[PDB]
Amino acid sequence: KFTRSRIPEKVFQASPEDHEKYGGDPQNPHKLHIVTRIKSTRRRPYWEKDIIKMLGLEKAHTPQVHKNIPSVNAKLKVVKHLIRIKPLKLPQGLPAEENMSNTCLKSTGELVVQWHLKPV
Amino acid sequence: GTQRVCLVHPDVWQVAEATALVHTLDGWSVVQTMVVSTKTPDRKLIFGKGNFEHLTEKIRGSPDITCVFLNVERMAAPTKKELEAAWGVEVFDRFTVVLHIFRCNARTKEARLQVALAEMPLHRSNLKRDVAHLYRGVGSRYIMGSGESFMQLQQRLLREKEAKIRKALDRLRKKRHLLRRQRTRREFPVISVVGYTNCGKTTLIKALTGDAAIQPRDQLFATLDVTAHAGTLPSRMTVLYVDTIGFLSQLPHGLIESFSATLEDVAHSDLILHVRDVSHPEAELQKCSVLSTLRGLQLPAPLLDSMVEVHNKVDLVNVVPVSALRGHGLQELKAELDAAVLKATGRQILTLRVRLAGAQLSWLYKEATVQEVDVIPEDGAADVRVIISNSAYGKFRKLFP
Amino acid sequence: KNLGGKSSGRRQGIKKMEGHYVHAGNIIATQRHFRWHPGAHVGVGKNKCLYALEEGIVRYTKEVYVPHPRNTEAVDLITRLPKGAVLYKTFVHVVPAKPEGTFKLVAML
Amino acid sequence: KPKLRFIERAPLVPKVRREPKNLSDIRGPSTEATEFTEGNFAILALGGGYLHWGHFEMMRLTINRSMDPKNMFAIWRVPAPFKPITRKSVGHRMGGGKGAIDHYVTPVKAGRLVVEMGGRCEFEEVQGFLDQVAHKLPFAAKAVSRGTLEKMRKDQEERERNNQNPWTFERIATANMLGIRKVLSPYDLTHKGKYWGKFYMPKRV
RNA sequence: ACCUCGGAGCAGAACCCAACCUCCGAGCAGUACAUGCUAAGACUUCACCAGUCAAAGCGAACCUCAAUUGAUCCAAUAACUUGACCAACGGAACAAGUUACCCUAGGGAUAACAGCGCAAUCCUAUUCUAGAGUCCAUAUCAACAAUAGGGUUUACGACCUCGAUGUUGGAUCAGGACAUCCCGAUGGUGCAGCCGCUAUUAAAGGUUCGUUUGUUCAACGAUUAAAGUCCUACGUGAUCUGAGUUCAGACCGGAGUAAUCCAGGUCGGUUUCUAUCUACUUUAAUUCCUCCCUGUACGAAAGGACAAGAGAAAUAAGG
RNA sequence: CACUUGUUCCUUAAAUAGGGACCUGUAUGGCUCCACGAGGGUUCAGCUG
RNA sequence: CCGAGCCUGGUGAUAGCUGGUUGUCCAAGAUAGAAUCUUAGUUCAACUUUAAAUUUGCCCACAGAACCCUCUAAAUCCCCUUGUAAAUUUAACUGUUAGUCCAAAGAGGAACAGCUCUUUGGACACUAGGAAAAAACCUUGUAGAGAGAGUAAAAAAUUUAACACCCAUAGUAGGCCUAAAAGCAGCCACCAAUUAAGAAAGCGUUCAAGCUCAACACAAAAAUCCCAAACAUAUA
Ligand SMILES: Nc1nc2c(ncn2[C@@H]2O[C@H](COP(=O)(O)OP(=O)(O)OP(=O)(O)O)[C@@H](O)[C@H]2O)c(=O)[nH]1
Ligand SMILES: Nc1nc2c(ncn2[C@@H]2O[C@H](COP(=O)(O)OP(=O)(O)OP(=O)(O)O)[C@@H](O)[C@H]2O)c(=O)[nH]1
Ligand SMILES: [Mg+2]
Ligand SMILES: [Mg+2]
Ligand SMILES: [Mg+2]
Ligand SMILES: [Mg+2]
Ligand SMILES: [Mg+2]
Ligand SMILES: [Mg+2]
Ligand SMILES: [Mg+2]
Ligand SMILES: [Mg+2]
Ligand SMILES: [Mg+2]
Ligand SMILES: [Mg+2]
Ligand SMILES: [Mg+2]
Ligand SMILES: [Mg+2]
Ligand SMILES: [Mg+2]
Ligand SMILES: [Mg+2]
Ligand SMILES: [Mg+2]
Ligand SMILES: [Mg+2]
Ligand SMILES: [Mg+2]
Ligand SMILES: [Mg+2]
Ligand SMILES: [Mg+2]
Ligand SMILES: [Mg+2]
Ligand SMILES: [Mg+2]
Repeated sequence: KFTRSRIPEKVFQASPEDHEKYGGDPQNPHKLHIVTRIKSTRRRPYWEKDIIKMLGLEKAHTPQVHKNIPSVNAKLKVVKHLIRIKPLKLPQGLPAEENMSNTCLKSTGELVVQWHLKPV
Repeated sequence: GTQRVCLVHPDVWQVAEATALVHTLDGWSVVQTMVVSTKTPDRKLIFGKGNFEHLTEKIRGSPDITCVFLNVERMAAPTKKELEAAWGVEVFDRFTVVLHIFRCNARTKEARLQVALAEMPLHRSNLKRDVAHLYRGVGSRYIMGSGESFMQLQQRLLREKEAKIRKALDRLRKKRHLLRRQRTRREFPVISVVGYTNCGKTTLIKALTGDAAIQPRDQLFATLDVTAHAGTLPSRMTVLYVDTIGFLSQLPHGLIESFSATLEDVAHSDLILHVRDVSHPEAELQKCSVLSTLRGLQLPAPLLDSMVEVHNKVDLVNVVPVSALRGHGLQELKAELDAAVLKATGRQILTLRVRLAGAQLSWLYKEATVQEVDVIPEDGAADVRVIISNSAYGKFRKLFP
Repeated sequence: KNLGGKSSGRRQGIKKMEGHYVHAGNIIATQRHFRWHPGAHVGVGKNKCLYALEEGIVRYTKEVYVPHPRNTEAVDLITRLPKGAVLYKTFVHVVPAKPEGTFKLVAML
Repeated sequence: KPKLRFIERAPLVPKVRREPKNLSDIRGPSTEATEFTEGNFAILALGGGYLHWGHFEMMRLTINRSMDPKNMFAIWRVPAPFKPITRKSVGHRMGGGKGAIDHYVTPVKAGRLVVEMGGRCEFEEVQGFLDQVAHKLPFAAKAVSRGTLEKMRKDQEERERNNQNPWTFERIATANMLGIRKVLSPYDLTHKGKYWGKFYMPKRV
């Protein structure tokens, strides 16, 4: 019978080689995930459909910010084959009230708080 | 597989023969014997009602009886049906039992084909019972399809199977002729060893040839394949003994005649050797049975006339008494076989003077059996006493004038 | 040749898993054999069903098994047990939540 | 008794209850009779299948005839046929109950030893007819000595260690990457893609 | 054969799971007479009906078993209570056969023919090297088995068609495959020659007439160079035939009380269609035999050739 | 007495067709074809697309 | 137009059976079983729709759910947090309850079927792209116009068998065995000479003899007619 898959915990224990490859320090982990649905929930189990709806990833290629916490991570583990997860980067820090209207999420995963649309 | 059988022998030795037949099955055990006399062998019930009721009550009272072996050549369909209904167990006759042992022992494709031909009558007899589970009540109301009914279709299929078997057996006969071509061309004398079942044909051939691969079994109908083994006679002549299938009495002729494809090697034999089991109480009946079986097989009349006889199993107790296992009269038997092959194959034992040069002596060695060579060095020649066939003599006369 | 075997499932098993608030009289688990044994504040019916004798929380534990001395089969099993061996069984417990009652001032005589 | 023992067609006490065809007994790697015992050569099953009394007779006759009894000995590493296989009458429509017991087989799983030979001989003397038997077996089989079996196991381990493919069936199946467990079987999590039905892919890493 | 109820696998771990699936069982028995009355809260066979457990309380002492059964109405009884192997077991209060004399509504939800899936069965080829073949696996075969291929048999499935896909054979015309029966070329041979056997290649051409039987088949007669295996809607009924099968009539044998039926035998028994569309409608031959070689080669004899040449015919095509 | 189990004879070159015998078992309503028949089979000779 | 006439009437007989069931537009909408003279139907359940009341609904952390059985699957139930916004209840209803393939666990069959039967899930009974055409495989879904753009899945790979050359005297025909059995029918031992040779590993001999060897020396085929055309070398 086809059932829900229990991912062994060893899969989610990064190695030093993984750290070097993907550029992430085990200490000081990132706070937020940018998650984009890159796969259709069609032809996938209803539980994956429901998890996608819960995470609010109904539209494909639409980034969504999520907490990097154990429960959200469990849901993302359930639907990990349909999504792309990246760490949200804040080169200029968190947006403030003043610059809340000038933000932009660049394809690199950086939320720039000044968007001038002018040459550097 | 496993069968406990009650041996019901009608009467008008044979019990011992039927017991041996049962034992041959390797899983069939005789658990009861009933010799019952009757004056009407041909009837729906072979026995008069007085004996029939006693047999029925005895059989049904005995619970170990899985089947009954009626020592009759072949029981008709009504007789089988009535006996089955009365005795509440399966009924087997000589035909069925012999057919079963033939099927069990048959190992070669030729033997399997021949026993299938032998079975064909059994399949025809049991057609109704073998197809009763396929009727499904379909016929005469379904308005389309071939006009053949269920039984007509089954009979057609059985006939087609029999035709296939007969075609295959004809091909086998052709192939056997092809195989015999070479031995016939090189003029090997052929002696076909025939006789009653279990009379010692295989053992005698083993004793004569000296082969060790020959395995004379204790069970009946051990040899189901016609096979040729070479041996040497006192005259240094090589003779080919053909071991054949044994014959049984009170058995349908068709069963054995189904083996004619492989038994035709007997017809092309130069001599026939009847192995009489003299120790057996019914040796005379065995002789009658085997002679009738050979006549049915249509062996050449000259060959049947020239048939030699050897009394095997003489140790247990005009001809040559022999003991195959002990090996008592083998040398004598070989002497008479030598004489018989000389007078049958048209081989002349003659002295022949040859110049000791030109390879005439080597030619004579290779194309004839040089019994002896007396050499005259003064004339530089040799007189060879040799057993030479007519063809070899003609070849020599032309080659070396 | 094979007749019968058409009986449906008894729908037996645990009705209240651990941590479930249970009111007095609730059936905790229905069983054909003694899978879970009665614990504190848990009663057994004629058909071996476990019902809550008090209002509280269901807890499943593993506790040593000491049959009644008149339970001949269990006593024989124990008599045949090697020294040092202790049987264990799963027991169902109801940890009562509310107190039996409170003392209230009813009249200031 | 150096020569190989005779094997009966069916158990002496015949089974009465028809039992389901649990093909799992053929499927997957073999966990029994996987190591040599009192012998140096054997026939290894590189696949799953059922051995009939016909196969047993073939093995017995060939090995007995081709061996040297005074310098070689052979022993079965597979039990006599015990699993009953039932066949209905020819021409029978579907239904009407399970068929009557027809034959007995012995399940064999890939990686198991079928016959084991030993004695004062080397591999080359026996590999010939062991390979004949293996080729005539119902499943893929190979005549293997202790040394050759260890060599092939070490070769498999070496291939697993030095494979340059970043992606392995084991990794992908265990992590459920791409959601491939929707297409795989629960058995695949332990077969690691090296087994497919009764077939054992040996080159598969 | 089964129809209701329970236990165990399938269904390994909360629950639940089909099967004309594998196995076991039940239609009670026994002990007590508080086997009394009441009452929170729960379970529940996937509905309902029904079935389960039960604290506390009154009253008393100081129920075993898995199933072990059945509603309403209606009867008997003063009442309490009792009543169906209603087992087709959610139970019509009480009703069987046969229909080819049949009819109607439908069904390709479902059979017969056909197609199609499958290849158990069937056929074929290789592999092993046991065994036949005097010796010799491999001239020819070939057991136990293994691996492949085909879709001609017997089957199974029920996917199209029951507001019709007309049915077995035969006539007529034939199209195609080659796994070749003959004619052609070649290798081997247990090929001395003639007959042969086997294998590779070859589908241009050909592959008979009759007695019996509806015979497709089969037996037989006479031939042939051969009288090939198949597929084509078991090719071909808007081209034909209807002898069988397979309507309504009637007998004989069997079954039944009978109607009537039967995988028994038989005598008789309506064969429609004027063509709208597609398609199509004038495209260097084979073989046998006689003679000669030659009674030669070959062969101990018996028997008996190739190749080359000559002559005769037959069929087919075209005139 | 009738019908059934097998063997055989005539008829044809050839017959699962037609006719005639003998041989095994079943079963006061069974045998007997004189004449007749668009009845069902077999056949000599002739005839003829 | 007689298995029982015809006409009229009851009569618009009845039909769980077939067929038909007529404006526009939007929205929700495929889902366990039980009983049934019942499996071509219906009632209840489940699902579905609408409106209303209320508050928890789904996902799910530990902890927890059996021995029989020695071991043993994917998993399941329960479940705070968390991500989400749905859930239960009330009122009123219909319709679906003759289903297909795919992956997986199995059963029956023959470890056949486009076969049949359960379970988990998917898809189809809805749009679109792809796998050639294509219900069930892969991608992808919420809908309009555009003569813009980035992508998803998405194109099969393979070509396979040569091989040693030279040389051989001999204790003896090792014993027993057997008529003989001589390296070679079988059993025992299997030593030993020549620099170099097994009391012999296969042929062959009735038996011998003659041959070697070891030893020195230096993949496939079926029926109307194969089936895009082609292409090895211009920088992912
Ligand atoms: N006492 C004794 N028995 C003998 C003799 N000859 C043969 N036998 C036995 O008779 C039986 C015959 O066996 P085979 O010789 O194989 O039989 P066959 O003659 O081939 O006959 P089938 O078994 O029918 O093929 C065996 O038990 C032999 O041992 C003899 O001279 N004396
Ligand atoms: N509960 C119950 N009712 C019955 C029983 N026997 C008969 N009845 C009632 O009577 C009906 C059956 O009628 P019948 O079959 O004629 O009964 P009977 O007793 O055999 O014969 P009569 O007395 O002639 O009616 C049922 O449907 C009930 O109404 C029974 O055993 N139990
Ligand atoms: Mg014999
Ligand atoms: Mg059950
Ligand atoms: Mg309920
Ligand atoms: Mg009912
Ligand atoms: Mg009639
Ligand atoms: Mg009608
Ligand atoms: Mg059909
Ligand atoms: Mg259909
Ligand atoms: Mg179906
Ligand atoms: Mg139409
Ligand atoms: Mg060809
Ligand atoms: Mg007609
Ligand atoms: Mg007429
Ligand atoms: Mg007629
Ligand atoms: Mg017409
Ligand atoms: Mg005629
Ligand atoms: Mg009228
Ligand atoms: Mg109406
Ligand atoms: Mg909508
Ligand atoms: Mg969109
Ligand atoms: Mg050498």
